[PDB]
Amino acid sequence: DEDAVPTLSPCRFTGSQICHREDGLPLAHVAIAVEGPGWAHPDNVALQVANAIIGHYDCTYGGGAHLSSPLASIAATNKLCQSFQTFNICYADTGLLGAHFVCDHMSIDDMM
Amino acid sequence: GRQFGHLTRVRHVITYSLSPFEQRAFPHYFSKGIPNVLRRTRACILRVAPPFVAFYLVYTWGTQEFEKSKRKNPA
Repeated sequence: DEDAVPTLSPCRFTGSQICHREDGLPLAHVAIAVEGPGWAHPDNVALQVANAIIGHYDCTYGGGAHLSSPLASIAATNKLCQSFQTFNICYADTGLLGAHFVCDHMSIDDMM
Repeated sequence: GRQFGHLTRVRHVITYSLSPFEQRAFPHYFSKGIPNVLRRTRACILRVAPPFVAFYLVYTWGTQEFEKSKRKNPA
């Protein structure tokens, strides 16, 4: 031990966009998130509950129209995606909270 | 017509952007700003300016000839 043992410095969350346009690939991938609090924070539980309500979807799920989650349900009936998943990624004092989806070029807007 | 998603084919182009709430609306406004307007001016004077002075001149001469004409010495 002794000298040469540093801690972790906080990481500024920015909030921006990176778009890698590539019309050669057949389905678009999009990932959007706000800054979450870190591992320690008590409120990761309420976030996970809300995320669960939104849930996830995939084109192989049985139950389309009748799924509880309105996103899932509207996505299945209107065929707005191939898959989507909410997430709550945790790091020291920060995190990414949001969702990721995969869809046809003409469905990115409705999906968002 | 038109729409988005049916415009044209684009590949291999990344676009980094930043939220409007994280950047300034007027970065080097006077610093980079004024040099640019001077540069834009240089680029265009020789194409915009001349026609106009030709009129400016034709205007002042045209007025002088007219007013000086309604006067007369002998005969």
